[PDB]
Amino acid sequence: GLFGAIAGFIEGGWQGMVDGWYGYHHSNEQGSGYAADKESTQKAIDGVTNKVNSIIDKMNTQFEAVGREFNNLERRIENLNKKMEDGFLDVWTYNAELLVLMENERTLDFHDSNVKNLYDKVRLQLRDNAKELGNGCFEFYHKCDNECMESVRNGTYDYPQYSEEARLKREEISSGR
Amino acid sequence: GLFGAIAGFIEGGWQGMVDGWYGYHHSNEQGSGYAADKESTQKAIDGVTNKVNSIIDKMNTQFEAVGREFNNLERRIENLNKKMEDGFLDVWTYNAELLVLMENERTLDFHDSNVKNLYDKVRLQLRDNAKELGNGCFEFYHKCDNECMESVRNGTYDYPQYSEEARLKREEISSGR
Amino acid sequence: GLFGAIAGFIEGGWQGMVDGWYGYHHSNEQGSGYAADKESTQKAIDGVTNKVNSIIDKMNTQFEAVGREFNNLERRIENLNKKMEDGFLDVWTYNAELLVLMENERTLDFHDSNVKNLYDKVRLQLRDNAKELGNGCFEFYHKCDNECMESVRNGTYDYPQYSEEARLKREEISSGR
Amino acid sequence: DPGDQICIGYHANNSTEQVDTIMEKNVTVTHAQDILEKKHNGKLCDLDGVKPLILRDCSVAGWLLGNPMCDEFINVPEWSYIVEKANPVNDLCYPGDFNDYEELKHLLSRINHFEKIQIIPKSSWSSHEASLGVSSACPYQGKSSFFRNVVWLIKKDSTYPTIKRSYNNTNQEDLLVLWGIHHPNDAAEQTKLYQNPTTYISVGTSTLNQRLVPRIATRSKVKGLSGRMEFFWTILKPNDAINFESNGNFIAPEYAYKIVKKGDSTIMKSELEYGNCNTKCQTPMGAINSSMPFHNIHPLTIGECPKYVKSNRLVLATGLRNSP
Amino acid sequence: DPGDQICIGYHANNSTEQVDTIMEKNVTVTHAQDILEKKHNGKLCDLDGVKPLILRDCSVAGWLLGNPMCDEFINVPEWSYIVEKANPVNDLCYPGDFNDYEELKHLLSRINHFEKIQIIPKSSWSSHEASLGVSSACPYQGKSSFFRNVVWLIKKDSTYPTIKRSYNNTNQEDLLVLWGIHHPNDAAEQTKLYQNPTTYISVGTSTLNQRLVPRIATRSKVKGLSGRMEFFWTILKPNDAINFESNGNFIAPEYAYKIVKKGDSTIMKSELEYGNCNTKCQTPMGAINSSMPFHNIHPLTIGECPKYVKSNRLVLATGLRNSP
Amino acid sequence: DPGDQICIGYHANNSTEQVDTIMEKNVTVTHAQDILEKKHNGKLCDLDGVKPLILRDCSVAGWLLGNPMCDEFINVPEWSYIVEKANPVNDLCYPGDFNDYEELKHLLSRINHFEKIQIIPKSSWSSHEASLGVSSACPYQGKSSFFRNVVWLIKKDSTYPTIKRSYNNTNQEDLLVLWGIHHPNDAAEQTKLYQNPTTYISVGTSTLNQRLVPRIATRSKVKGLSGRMEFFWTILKPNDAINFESNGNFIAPEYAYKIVKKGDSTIMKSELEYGNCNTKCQTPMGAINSSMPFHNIHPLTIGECPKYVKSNRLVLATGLRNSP
Ligand SMILES: *[C@@H]1O[C@H](CO)[C@@H](O[C@@H]2O[C@H](CO)[C@@H](O[C@@H]3O[C@H](CO)[C@@H](O)[C@H](O)[C@@H]3O)[C@H](O)[C@H]2NC(C)=O)[C@H](O)[C@H]1NC(C)=O
Ligand SMILES: *[C@@H]1O[C@H](CO)[C@@H](O[C@@H]2O[C@H](CO)[C@@H](O[C@@H]3O[C@H](CO)[C@@H](O)[C@H](O)[C@@H]3O)[C@H](O)[C@H]2NC(C)=O)[C@H](O)[C@H]1NC(C)=O
Ligand SMILES: *[C@@H]1O[C@H](CO)[C@@H](O[C@@H]2O[C@H](CO)[C@@H](O[C@@H]3O[C@H](CO)[C@@H](O)[C@H](O)[C@@H]3O)[C@H](O)[C@H]2NC(C)=O)[C@H](O)[C@H]1NC(C)=O
Ligand SMILES: *[C@@H]1O[C@H](CO)[C@@H](O[C@@H]2O[C@H](CO)[C@@H](O)[C@H](O)[C@H]2NC(C)=O)[C@H](O)[C@H]1NC(C)=O
Ligand SMILES: *[C@@H]1O[C@H](CO)[C@@H](O[C@@H]2O[C@H](CO)[C@@H](O)[C@H](O)[C@H]2NC(C)=O)[C@H](O)[C@H]1NC(C)=O
Ligand SMILES: *[C@@H]1O[C@H](CO)[C@@H](O[C@@H]2O[C@H](CO)[C@@H](O)[C@H](O)[C@H]2NC(C)=O)[C@H](O)[C@H]1NC(C)=O
Repeated sequence: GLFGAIAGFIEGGWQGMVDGWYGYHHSNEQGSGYAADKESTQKAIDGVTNKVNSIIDKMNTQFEAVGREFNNLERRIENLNKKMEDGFLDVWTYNAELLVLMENERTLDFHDSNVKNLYDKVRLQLRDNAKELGNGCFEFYHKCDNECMESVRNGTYDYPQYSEEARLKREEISSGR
Repeated sequence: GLFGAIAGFIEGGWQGMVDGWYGYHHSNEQGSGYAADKESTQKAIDGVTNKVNSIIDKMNTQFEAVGREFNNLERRIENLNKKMEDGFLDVWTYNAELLVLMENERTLDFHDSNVKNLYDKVRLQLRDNAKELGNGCFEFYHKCDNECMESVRNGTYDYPQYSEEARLKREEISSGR
Repeated sequence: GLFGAIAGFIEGGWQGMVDGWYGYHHSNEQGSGYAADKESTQKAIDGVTNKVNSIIDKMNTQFEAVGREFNNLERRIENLNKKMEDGFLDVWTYNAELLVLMENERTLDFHDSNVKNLYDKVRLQLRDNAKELGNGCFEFYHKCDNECMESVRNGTYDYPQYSEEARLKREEISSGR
Repeated sequence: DPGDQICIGYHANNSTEQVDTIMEKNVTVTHAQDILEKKHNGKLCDLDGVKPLILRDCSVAGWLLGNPMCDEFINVPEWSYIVEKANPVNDLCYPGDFNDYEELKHLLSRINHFEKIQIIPKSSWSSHEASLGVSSACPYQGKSSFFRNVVWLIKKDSTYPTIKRSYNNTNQEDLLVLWGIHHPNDAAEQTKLYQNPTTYISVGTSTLNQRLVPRIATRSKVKGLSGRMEFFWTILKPNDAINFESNGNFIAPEYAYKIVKKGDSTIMKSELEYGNCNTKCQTPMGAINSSMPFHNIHPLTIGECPKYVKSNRLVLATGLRNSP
Repeated sequence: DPGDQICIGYHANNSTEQVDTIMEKNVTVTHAQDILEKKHNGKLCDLDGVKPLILRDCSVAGWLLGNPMCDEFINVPEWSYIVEKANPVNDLCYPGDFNDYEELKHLLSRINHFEKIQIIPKSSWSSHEASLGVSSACPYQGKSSFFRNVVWLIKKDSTYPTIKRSYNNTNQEDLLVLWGIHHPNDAAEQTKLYQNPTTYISVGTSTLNQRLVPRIATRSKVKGLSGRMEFFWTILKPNDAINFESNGNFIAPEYAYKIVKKGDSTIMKSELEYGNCNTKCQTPMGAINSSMPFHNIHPLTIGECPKYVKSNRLVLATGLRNSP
Repeated sequence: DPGDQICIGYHANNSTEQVDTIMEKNVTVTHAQDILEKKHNGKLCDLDGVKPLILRDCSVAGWLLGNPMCDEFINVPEWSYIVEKANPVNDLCYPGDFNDYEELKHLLSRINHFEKIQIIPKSSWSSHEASLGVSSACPYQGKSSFFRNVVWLIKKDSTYPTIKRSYNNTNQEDLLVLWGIHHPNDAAEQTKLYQNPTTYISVGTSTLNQRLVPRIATRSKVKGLSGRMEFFWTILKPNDAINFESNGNFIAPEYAYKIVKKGDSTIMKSELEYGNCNTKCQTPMGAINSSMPFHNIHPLTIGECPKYVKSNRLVLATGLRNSP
């Protein structure tokens, strides 16, 4: 996809997040698990349901074929008649197919732009208190329990609070020992 | 938005930047103020004016209904005539509404993609001479007055010149005093 | 473009990279040269070729004008006939012109989204084993020959293998000689 | 040693739905939504409440004039839409022409009910022979007969005195009225049937001004006959009167039609017969019962229906891309 | 202590303009652009310079043929477009028909001006009665009268001698000519009025070859009358001649029309009357004065106009999204 | 000191192809693809194998009826499509009228070949004068002549006894048959040419029932003549018989046409003449030889063609944005 997240730096999706489209996998001393991002999954549901209704709704009025019968010396407008009704049947078929196709692309790059936007939400919260691994995961320079994992999830995460324990643990790895 | 800048990592827009769409708010030793980015505001005016004229111009020629009148035994082609002019009126209604709908979304991600792209104009100019806060702001590791802030604006910002003072203040904060 | 790469952080493209759309320009002790990325160049070709065919294919059937003749006192329905066949010629002219215009934009920002995304495949492989120069280039913290450069190209790049020599070279430049 | 970790990822599952895109075909995704209805039930149904008028081997013309072979339709109930086959067998049994017939079929598309009424009593033809007017072109059951709603008058004794008959539509609805002229083969035939050699049929309304004359000619045999019948029609406005005067070759009316419920209807060309069901959507191919916004069964549908398109596939992508 | 800082941001203001998008409705943005004009002035105007021809309670048939009640229109100025009500009262005062009338109206849509000319002087009728041709269906003001541009000839003394009359178009422009035939109620009326019992009307052009005959029939009374008038019309080419011959039942012309300026025009159906204003765009419901590319007033417009669409709203997004 | 480097970049070259986008015009790119075919060869060609039927200064009417000047077309080869000029010179040489001529032209667009056949031999006219039917309007080369496929009969000695003639289509294909009526200038002329003053033409089929009567009037001279010819036509179904009876003013047939190969065809309006080439795609402006999906030559094309659009330019962008 256009934003390089889906089938990109996060290669593969998680079979186990059965309660959302986008989300988290926390991992501390207490254990690990799946937690779905509550708000962005809803933000995508609304954009897609609004889109689906807008496509059906746009084809609200559309050409309606009518039966007309013409006699033997009315051959000309008989034909005029036909090329016309067909004429219109074609225009609206082109419009339906080409619209679905176009908004299929835009549906996918919405999901893609969203994953890449949740990853950069976390990235600018933590900064150097964690190490960016490159596979879409973050490894902390400090100790983070389950109510701390929650502070990153709902956006509460406090940087100055853990920043001292992180910068002293960064200093330990600079030395090598 | 698709690029995560507008209503994203920069939460809120500035009531006080009244002379451009995108811009800066510096804050150094001498004080602070607003200064708008010169090319991207113009890069956007051109993109919007071209689109507005492109939509108006595409619809410049479009079906025009004409009055035709038929008698008591021309019931069929009377009806043929009606459904035809109606048919076309509907196609062009649809072609119009749907073009705006579509280019409105795309209008917004031009504005969004422009903000996020200007933030990375500065991020790859300063690099490690300043600290990325995550709220869309940079805090310098060196001293930067008013003709130095100007060099970041127009792209003149000199890295090797300040990299000495910054790498020494990075050393001061690594120890923790 | 929307993703800020082409005519963005890589100001200018390489006149000399003839065997592809996107690629690399390496520089070690053994020398320098051009190497085109084979999989991203090939995936973009498939995406453009499918688009060119979808466009020609959608205009598969579209209105075909027919000759009809009417006499001196069939003036009325004669006009019905002109305005119909003109009408349809207009619908399809608009549809062709506007589809190209729209899909021209999405073609350029596909190339733009791809360049920036290949730059992030490399940046997330090196991390702190290399310094981001900001001009779209990387300057290594270790010694990397041709069998090492190739491992970044095809995605093989080994971080822990070079990370020791790198963290000692980061520490030496921290000192300032 | 592993330091604590947090990861960002997206949904995946066991879905094999495929969509298409401007650049990629058959992309498998997490969730999809089809909007095209492709299935119908192959039958002709009632429409909500209403059973369609299904002419079997009859035509609209055969019905209205009353072809003997059409008796199944002598007094129909109210309908929802008429179904006529593409090439009906029992049309004008005695060969000729039904004037402005397509335009009439057009009127029928907005009519839901008739009421046959007598406007000139067959017994009333006291000084002519109503009862000889019968042809082998027009056979009941090997019995040769005639159209039922019209009457082929013939000379009585030796003479055919001038007919003057009129009927004043005193109902509050419109009256569809039909009549016709008979064109013989030669002078000999003319004088045998009607005695008077030079003849006419005049017909007046507040809007009609018609004077018909027989057209003697030598013609190919059609159904063994060389003569022809030509039928005509009008809407007789409420409180208006129609007056017939004739002199020979007159096919007079007896029964007429009061247009007595108007509304949506169509004439549906279809080979099918009555399917004993019910829909809210009918097609000349079979009925549809669906919530889909789109179908591709047949462009000419009646009732509350999805919009016709010509595609064999319209599927939306709603969910997200499924793992490579 | 704050170390030096720099931030990047975007514009905001006090604007509550809302646009729409395929995925999101009523999105409030910094700047908007409406492209649909929705207001007009409920009045019928001049079009640039020119005042429209407004037939009031007149029809096009009534004007040209010369209804007594239509005298206001005896010599119209050059117009910009004609306006006719949906069912005008002053049509054919004496009941009958205007032949090929819809097509004639068609020509009018490209004609901006006539110039009435006399082509057969009423005084020239020396051996017939020009002045008995008068009817109670055709009332001037209680004085019973007739159409003005034609003349209903009647027998003089006891007889109606054969008419042979002609006019050669020596003008450089085309000539619209009108005439007609009268259909009596019975042989008696025919012979009272024209003496001759069997009659005809022949009409020749370089292209016309017409021979009409009165069509006696017993009919409904319309406006108290049972007889009918049927009117006909032709274009007489420059330097071509028209020739009438008749024998009874002739409605002769006196005046013709030269098509003298052609151009853009329409016959516009509207109930309205003259609004004493002026525009560059007119609608049967009012004039539009606008810079917008689009309007939603009424699809049948004349003049320099925005393009009709059916929308309630067409608004573009130009600025960026405004803060929550 | 330079530490080792790796850089990411993209293609550029010296292409000056420019494309457009909704927001930006004349954008220079790396690779482009034109999809609009804009050039044709200005000529009228054969279509795959077949040479079009090109009437030069003829009309379809003049051909099928046999205008002497149209003799170039007495026996045509099979065609792919007919080309007719906008205003052919040799139409109906003796002035008059062609019934339903436009509908007949409509049939021709699906006919690729006729076979002229004799259906009533000019020599068979034993008791009338076949050979006097000749006019100064109908010049062979200064020799005044007539249409070739019909025959203008005349009284012989002093009389014109009643014609009764018939032809039975014993072929398997359909038969286009033509005939006509002669409208003289006065009673004097009528009796000079045909003796009988009261005359008629009857024509009977399994489906025709026509009795035409000459229509006397005094008319403009057209090409020195005031009289008129009015022509008529039918399709005679296989195994059907047509019978003419007349009495005067009859323009009889000699040759009829069997419809012998049907298929795609058009009547192409064009001024052009035969261009001696060949294509798979023909336009009244010239032939097209192209692979493009789109052309902008002319909307009326016949044969294997790209789809018409009205664009001046249609170009896709395929490569990437090119360096300043
Ligand atoms: C067919 O029968 C209808 C229905 O009865 C007849 O309509 C009626 O005609 C009489 C004339 O004999 C009208 O009487 C008139 O009444 C009005 C006011 O009521 C007045 O203006 C007149 O002076 C006259 O006395 C009567 O209105 C009318 N009925 C209706 C419902 O309009 C008619 O006579 C018959 N039609 C024909 C063509 O014979
Ligand atoms: C109606 O009257 C007009 C009067 O303008 C007549 O038109 C004229 O017709 C005469 C023939 O009688 C033409 O005279 C001729 O001159 C031409 C050369 O111009 C020559 O070829 C002939 O030998 C003849 O002498 C004359 O051209 C024409 N006038 C104009 C202005 O074109 C005509 O007689 C009447 N039209 C009809 C249809 O009766
Ligand atoms: C024009 O000529 C055609 C072709 O010769 C004629 O058609 C033939 O008509 C005869 C009757 O005269 C038919 O013979 C009959 O056969 C039927 C069944 O086929 C049988 O039921 C009868 O006893 C009768 O003897 C013959 O079938 C028919 N030929 C074809 C090929 O159909 C006909 O006489 C002429 N058509 C017209 C309209 O004048
Ligand atoms: C889309 O998936 C189907 C998988 O079968 C293919 O579509 C077509 O369907 C038949 C059988 O249903 C396949 O055998 C053919 O490949 C297709 N038919 C034709 C006439 O082309 C197809 O393989 C897939 N499309 C793409 C572009 O991969
Ligand atoms: C979009 O905003 C409008 C403005 O209120 C809403 O449309 C309707 O507006 C009328 C008054 O114009 C109100 O009475 C209603 O609130 C609306 N009617 C209906 C039937 O909804 C509309 O609610 C807004 N749309 C969305 C999706 O928020
Ligand atoms: C688009 O590019 C072409 C490049 O020339 C321009 O198109 C026009 O054609 C002539 C010569 O081909 C140019 O010199 C003119 O500038 C153009 N004519 C007109 C009437 O504008 C044009 O410059 C470019 N389009 C725009 C809008 O600048």
